[PDB]
Amino acid sequence: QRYVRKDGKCNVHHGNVKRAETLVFSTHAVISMRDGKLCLMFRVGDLRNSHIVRASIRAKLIKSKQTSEGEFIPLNQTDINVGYYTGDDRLFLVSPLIISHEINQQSPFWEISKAQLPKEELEIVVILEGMVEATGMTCQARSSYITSEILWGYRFTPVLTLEDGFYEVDYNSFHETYETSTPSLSAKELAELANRA
Amino acid sequence: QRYVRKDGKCNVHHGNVKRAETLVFSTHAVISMRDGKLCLMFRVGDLRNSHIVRASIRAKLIKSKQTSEGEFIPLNQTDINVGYYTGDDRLFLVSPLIISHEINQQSPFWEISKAQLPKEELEIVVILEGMVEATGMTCQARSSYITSEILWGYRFTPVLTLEDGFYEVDYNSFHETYETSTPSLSAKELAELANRA
Amino acid sequence: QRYVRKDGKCNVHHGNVKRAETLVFSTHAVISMRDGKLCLMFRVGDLRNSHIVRASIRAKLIKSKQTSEGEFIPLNQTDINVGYYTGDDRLFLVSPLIISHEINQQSPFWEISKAQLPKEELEIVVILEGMVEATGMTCQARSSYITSEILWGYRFTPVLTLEDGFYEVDYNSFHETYETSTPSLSAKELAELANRA
Amino acid sequence: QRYVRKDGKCNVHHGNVKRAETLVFSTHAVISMRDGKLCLMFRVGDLRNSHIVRASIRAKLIKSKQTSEGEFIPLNQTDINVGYYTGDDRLFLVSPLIISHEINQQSPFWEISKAQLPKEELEIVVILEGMVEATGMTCQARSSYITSEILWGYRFTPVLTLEDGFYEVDYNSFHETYETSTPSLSAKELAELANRA
Ligand SMILES: [Mg+2]
Repeated sequence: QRYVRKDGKCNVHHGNVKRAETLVFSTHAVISMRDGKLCLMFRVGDLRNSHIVRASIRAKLIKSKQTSEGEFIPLNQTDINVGYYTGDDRLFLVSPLIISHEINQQSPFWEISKAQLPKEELEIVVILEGMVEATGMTCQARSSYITSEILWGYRFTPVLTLEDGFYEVDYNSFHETYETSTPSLSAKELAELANRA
Repeated sequence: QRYVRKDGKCNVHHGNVKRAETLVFSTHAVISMRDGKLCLMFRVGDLRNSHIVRASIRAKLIKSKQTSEGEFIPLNQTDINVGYYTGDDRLFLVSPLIISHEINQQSPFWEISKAQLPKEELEIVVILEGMVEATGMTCQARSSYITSEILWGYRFTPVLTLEDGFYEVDYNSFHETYETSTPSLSAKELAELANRA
Repeated sequence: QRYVRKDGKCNVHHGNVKRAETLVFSTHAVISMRDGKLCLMFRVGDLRNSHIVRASIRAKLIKSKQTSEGEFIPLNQTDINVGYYTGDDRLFLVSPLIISHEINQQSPFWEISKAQLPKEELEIVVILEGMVEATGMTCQARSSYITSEILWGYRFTPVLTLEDGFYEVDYNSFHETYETSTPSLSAKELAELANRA
Repeated sequence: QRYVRKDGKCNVHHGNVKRAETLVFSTHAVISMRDGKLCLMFRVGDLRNSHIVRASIRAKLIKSKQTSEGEFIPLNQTDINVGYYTGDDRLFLVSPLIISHEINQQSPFWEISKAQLPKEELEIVVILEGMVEATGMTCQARSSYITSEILWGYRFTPVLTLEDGFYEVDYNSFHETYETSTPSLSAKELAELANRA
């Protein structure tokens, strides 16, 4: 049962679809484990009634900082890895996608535990760029996740199923998350413990 | 006998050319050895009566997976390497090109043998992006290869020859493949065996 | 107090705003320490009355050189790293940003000390590229810093504060710098000394 | 004496300027030493009466090959490194630039000596892409160097001088080359010999 037909069209139905511009980014982001790595995740959706093409996702952490020399930098900006090194930030965006940032040694979240998170003053800006297919007109969409909108120990509720030849997207579940057993340690300490043996 | 003239034009004739939109991607993909590496290959063609410019190729594996923590991800998407790291995904596309994905340790096909392949539930989406030369208008074309459309132990029939000052493309051979002696081991086991001595 | 609203708009006020085209690049660049690394920095601003989108920054060192084989290359051009490897050269440009080039072993400034700098015959060209949001029309802006416009031992005066729900930009401070305690050694010798113990 | 003014304009005069479209690529390419590395070089020029913006250069080697398994690939295409890894392929193109490909272990020219070169059946396609500044209209220009158009032991004659506040480009020298003392060994053997001691 193919997703993409030989003629370039998709066997996808967008069901239970709400203002279009509220189905671009999930209201919340989540942190939980995937294949042994702690990941920060958010969901992104296509434009309704118009497919987005040449799509790419980027993310910036905005967070005040002070250098060791004492320079205060208000709302310092730094790039959050969501696939730039591998080309995974170039999206094939038909049905909604969970974008995943692996919290590793290069992530600004490396040292942040479940207990520490709500004490942080931070904001993740997410930026989706691309082009309207039918128009060749460029577009950008943006949103953000402040500290309280990042849910530790949660995954996204899946939205995609296969029904009678159509891959069905239930947009009623676009924004929904559920709790799952998750460590409360920071990624750094989780790794250190795995490395012991 | 040059392919590209000093004036920027090409000495190429597009022969035996069929609906234009059926000569963008080969109907099938193939797996066989090239210079000691197992490769997954598909063929791509230019637009007829209009040269494509700023051309680039990308490929995504669509395949359901479950994380070790038990999260089911329907039709999980991951990028397949077709030249991003070297710039080889930026095409000079006049006569048809065989795009090659080397099956190495980072390839999602690394552990898949000839016997295992038909048991896999997967789909490779291929995406060609660029711009119509005469119009400066952007374009995208897409297709896909499901499991049964990937032929293990085959190469593409060449289409290009030199005839009286013209490089001749025989589009009668665009889609044709032929069988060739190929190992049935997975790339992983082929490598392990080469590494022994 | 969020910078970016869920609706994609920003809580930023551009205050005390002067010809728009004089608030694109700081008149001067500076060199000083950040978290133990010597950095060359310059400030960039958005377009007034029109937000710039898909923004990116690049920088070129223009400087005559002679190869060891004796070839003189007038105004040889080489790229200066301002984020290409990490994606940090892709800007989210609303309030003004300090662009930072870390002076490391790959920087053309690696061996240049405070005393040597004014003896150098060089020019840093800075190039901001992007697209006007409301128009989808592309744009480029350029400027440069000759030797005397690079200030060793200085930082930029911050411009951003939080006032009554708005992040306030004081463009009166866009161009201003202040002196700060800074080593006069070249980055190379600073590193060598840190490496001793 | 600055090249780029604070207002973004350049202090460059394009002198002794011929059909515009013949001053895009040098008729020939050259091979000679630069700072101990053997380099393949060609010259590129801006469009006359219209500055090119967002400019980038790429290069492809076209050369038939046979795999060790016996597959013949007519006019196989592979990317030639002219700055992709560092961003040096993104040009600031006002006065003509010498594009340099370092012949290292990853270059398809690594094993080719002065005596071997004329025996090779090959063609380097060069592709300049960008946008007309005044129009925001995209453009591409292409040319190529066959075997006999690659001159071993030559450099380009410089074109740029400083005269009364203007950097002067002498387009009479755009295409001219001169002979210089150069090793005749392949880059590979040159390196091996340097490595001995
Ligand atoms: Mg890149």
